[PDB]
Amino acid sequence: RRADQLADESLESTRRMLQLVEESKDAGIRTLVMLDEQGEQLDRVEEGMNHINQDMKEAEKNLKDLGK
Amino acid sequence: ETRHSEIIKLENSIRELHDMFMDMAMLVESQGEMIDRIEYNVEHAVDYVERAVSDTKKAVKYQS
Amino acid sequence: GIEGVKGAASGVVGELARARLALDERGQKLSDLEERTAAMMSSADSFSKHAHEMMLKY
Amino acid sequence: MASRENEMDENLEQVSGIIGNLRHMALDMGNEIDTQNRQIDRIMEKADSNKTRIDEANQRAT
Repeated sequence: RRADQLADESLESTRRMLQLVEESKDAGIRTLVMLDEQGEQLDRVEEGMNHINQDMKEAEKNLKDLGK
Repeated sequence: ETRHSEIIKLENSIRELHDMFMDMAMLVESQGEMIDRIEYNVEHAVDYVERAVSDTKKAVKYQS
Repeated sequence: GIEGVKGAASGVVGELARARLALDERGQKLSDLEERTAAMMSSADSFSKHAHEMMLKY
Repeated sequence: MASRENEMDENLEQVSGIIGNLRHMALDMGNEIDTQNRQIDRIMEKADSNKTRIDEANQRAT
């Protein structure tokens, strides 16, 4: 009676829970995919920094060969 | 009324968890836009420095 | 159970909160890095212009 | 025994299982963010060093 109204509210709560954790699962997977892609971008950015440093050694040598 | 009240306590915790996952996804996406712009700046910086090395090398050639 | 599941949920909330705090730091570091790379880029742009002008004199 | 009590229980078992997966994801997220934060620190130091080095060569060239 009241017990049926409450058992129904409990059931519906468990359905909402299931939806919430399924959405959380989809968000978590997409987040991890983004972090992985962003990680490869940072690897490229660091590679770039290292390349600039090495190029600058060559530039410096060239300026010295120019008497500068 | 007891199982009902405890089930509700559980739903509240799961909603907190869900909302944190949703927030984590949004923040990672936004930060990714900033990384796109850092990467763009770095690619253009690399190119400018490569051009500079090449041009100083040519100036040495043209002396030498 | 209900208590066991509630405990597991709480557990995850705590672990994820630690990751959230780290993600906040990453955002602050990224904003700083954007400024630093924009400045590095500007310098590289100017150096390239000057090296180019230099090359064209000989 | 009953379809209502049965769906409730099955829903809670599915939820329990997925939470275990969510826990595993939170671990990997924390590990990846921590490693990237350390990498960003290195990148930042390299950015400034590069800028200094460029600026100093640029003065020989101006």
